[PDB]
Amino acid sequence: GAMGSMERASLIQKAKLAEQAERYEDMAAFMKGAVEKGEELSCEERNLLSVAYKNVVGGQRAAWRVLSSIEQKSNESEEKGPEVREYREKVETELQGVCDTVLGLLDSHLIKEAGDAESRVFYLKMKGDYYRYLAEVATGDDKKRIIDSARSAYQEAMDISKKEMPPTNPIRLGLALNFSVFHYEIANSPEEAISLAKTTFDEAMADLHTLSEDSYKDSTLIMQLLRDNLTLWT
Amino acid sequence: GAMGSMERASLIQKAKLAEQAERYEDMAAFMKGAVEKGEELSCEERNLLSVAYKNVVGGQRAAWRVLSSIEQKSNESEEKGPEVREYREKVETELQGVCDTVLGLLDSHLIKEAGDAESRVFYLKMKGDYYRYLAEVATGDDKKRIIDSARSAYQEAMDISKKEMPPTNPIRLGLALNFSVFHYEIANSPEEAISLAKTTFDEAMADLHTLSEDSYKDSTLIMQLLRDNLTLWT
Amino acid sequence: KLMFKTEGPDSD
Amino acid sequence: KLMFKTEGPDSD
Ligand SMILES: N=C(N)c1cc(-c2ccccc2)c(-c2cncn2CCN)s1
Ligand SMILES: N=C(N)c1cc(-c2ccccc2)c(-c2cncn2CCN)s1
Ligand SMILES: [Cl-]
Ligand SMILES: [Cl-]
Ligand SMILES: [Mg+2]
Ligand SMILES: [Mg+2]
Ligand SMILES: [Mg+2]
Ligand SMILES: [Mg+2]
Repeated sequence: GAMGSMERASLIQKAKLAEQAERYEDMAAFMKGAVEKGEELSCEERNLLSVAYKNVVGGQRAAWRVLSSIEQKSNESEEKGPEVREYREKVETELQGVCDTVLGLLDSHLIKEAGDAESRVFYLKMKGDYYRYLAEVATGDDKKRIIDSARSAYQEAMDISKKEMPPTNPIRLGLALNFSVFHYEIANSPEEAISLAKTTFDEAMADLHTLSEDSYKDSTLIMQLLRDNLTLWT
Repeated sequence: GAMGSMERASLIQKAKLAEQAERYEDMAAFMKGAVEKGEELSCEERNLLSVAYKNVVGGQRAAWRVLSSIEQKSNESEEKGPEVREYREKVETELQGVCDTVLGLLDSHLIKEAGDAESRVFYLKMKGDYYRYLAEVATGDDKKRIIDSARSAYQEAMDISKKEMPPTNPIRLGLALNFSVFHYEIANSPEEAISLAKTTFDEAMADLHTLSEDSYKDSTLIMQLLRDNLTLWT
Repeated sequence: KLMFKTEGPDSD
Repeated sequence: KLMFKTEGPDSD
């Protein structure tokens, strides 16, 4: 909408400037505008899109958790009125709106035009991630369907990644990391989470010998996140 | 405007929640709504107002400085088009808008109803501060008038504080700190800045003996900021 | 809440 | 830019 009059290249340039300035709401708006130009995104551009919205939704998630914790303590004492619930609901609605925006970009029309594994897996992982963030705050009759939407997106991404990417591929590794966290604390499947993280780590370890020094650093960074979680889980 | 239907007490409560959640834009909007109820603010409420807008404008100032530095380097190479200037201008305009909002609250009608030294000095200091933030980005035919507006507000606050507050009073100390920075880098009066910081520090030191343990901690915290600056300046 | 590691900026 | 100490949250 509001970025319709700005050149695609100018939007990308300004997204990079916004990142440097830690202006992530601006960065996300610029990248939404770039997506809405209708052209596919390059690897760099996909990462600008993801970094922008991850920073925006991350602030909302952290705020939601603070408010939810206060709300639970208040229930559970002394009654303080409706304000804690109201304000948690306000932040929650804003968070859901950001997730809906990202999911809308993926559905119109990033995923359907993504044919290469590195783009298609990236976007399907994002779809799983933003349904997962919706699941984190879901409590009603749609929670099961939200969880299954996350699961379905992650599973399609996993199936493609295992067929089309080596086990050290950083996109594949980050997908497996996030799907394992989905299992652990959204699907209440901690054993599946542990199995996935262990198998992913071990198969990546065995493929490191094929990599350059730089690719080795990329892959081992994400492998360490799998290990971090396994240490907390076992 | 948009907070007109919410109770004053609910706005204050939600400002405190927003602070805990690090949602400073929300915190500022809640406190603007509370100010617009027309009643005077308590000490706690004044501090909620100031903390909220200080956090908002602080993010804008930091972003503006990043973009201004990139812009200067670009002038100063290879010509990159209008985008750096445009985006710096965007952030600058947003920053000026926040400053204008705060100044508008002070002028309608916080300052004119503030009769006690602790409220009047607090608000006049804020007026100096937000004209100072406008001065940081000012380049045109109004820069001198913006600087003089900051100076005038700080000077009225100083005159009241010296007559009505002890030299260790934390409001008085923070005013002197900020006015000294105004002198150093807005008014290009480094010697005035150094003199003010030194005199303020020394007169506070000589009054510490009158204070409780808790007031001593409050005052020495700000005294250390004066010392920090003097160490960089001398 | 204890948050586990996920991909990308740890922005929450 | 080198920023000097001013009162309150160091939010920039
Ligand atoms: N602006 C950002 N945050 C990013 C930009 C890029 C990127 C991607 C391709 C080409 C040029 C830059 C990122 C990236 C994602 N996978 C690897 N890379 C490179 C660095 N490791 S991340
Ligand atoms: N919510 C915040 N950030 C603040 C609240 C208060 C405050 C002020 C008066 C009464 C109760 C709380 C602040 C304050 C400012 N001068 C001293 N104080 C107290 C703590 N030192 S600051
Ligand atoms: Cl609310
Ligand atoms: Cl712009
Ligand atoms: Mg809700
Ligand atoms: Mg067992
Ligand atoms: Mg301008
Ligand atoms: Mg000399």
